[PDB]
Amino acid sequence: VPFVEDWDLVQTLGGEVQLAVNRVTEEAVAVKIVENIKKEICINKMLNHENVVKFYGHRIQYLFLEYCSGGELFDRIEPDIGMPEPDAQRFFHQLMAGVVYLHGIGITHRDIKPENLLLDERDNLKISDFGLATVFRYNNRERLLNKMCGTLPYVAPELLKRREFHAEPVDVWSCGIVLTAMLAGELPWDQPSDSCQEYSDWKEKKTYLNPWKKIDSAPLALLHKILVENPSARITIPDIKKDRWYNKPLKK
Ligand SMILES: COc1cc2c(cc1OCCCN1CCOCC1)Cc1c(-c3ccc(C#N)cc3)n[nH]c1-2
Repeated sequence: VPFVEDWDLVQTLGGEVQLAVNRVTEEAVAVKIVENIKKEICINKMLNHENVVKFYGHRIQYLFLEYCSGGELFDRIEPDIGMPEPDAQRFFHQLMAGVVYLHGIGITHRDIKPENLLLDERDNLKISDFGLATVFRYNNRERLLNKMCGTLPYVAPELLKRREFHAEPVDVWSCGIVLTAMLAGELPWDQPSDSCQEYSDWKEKKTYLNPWKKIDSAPLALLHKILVENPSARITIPDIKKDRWYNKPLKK
């Protein structure tokens, strides 16, 4: 069929990311216009999951990826408010399904945040941007990480304190910060350091302060298990799936 290979760039989505529409079929795709690029394409070619942004191919580098019409999770969070608890729980279930998948194939995202969490037409959460992602398990052998990656309010404390650390508890921590943002509409600290008063207040269990005062006791008990400073004592995803609020039936 002629012209099915022609795509029209209609608007900027956020190098740059552009919404491209097929001339013939009117199918929409997101086009990412860019050592690190080669790894991103290689990691993207491994991915196939319902809660991970689809990769269609590559061809200046033009990465062709899934268009998510619901936009960013970031824009569903009302500043200092958050969102209804049942929406946050459903998005958190979908985030865990995505993270379990990635960890299962030995990939760590390393920059989980609401800007990188996209929503399709049915508001299904999709993990996006594997530009900072790396392989932490190969030939069933785990590789400890040492590189500084991520966004300070979402990074786990071990990344700032230790020379080497396990990949999986780092992504679990960033997921607990995303959960905090969804339920309170605010980030708890600039970074997880003892010099940070908000971080020190949390370790001292001062949950009568913001953002914790806005969060119900059942999701707050989950956050007490995720935002644990020692990554060896931090709750794992199999145990998050057993948490009481995680399995609480909720409706608006
Ligand atoms: C439907 O709207 C959007 C769709 C998408 C994005 C942003 C979108 O929203 C633009 C932000 C507009 N906001 C309005 C209110 O507040 C200011 C910003 C970004 C994006 C992507 C995407 C796919 C893959 C990657 C990678 N790597 C990066 C981005 N796929 N689909 C979309």
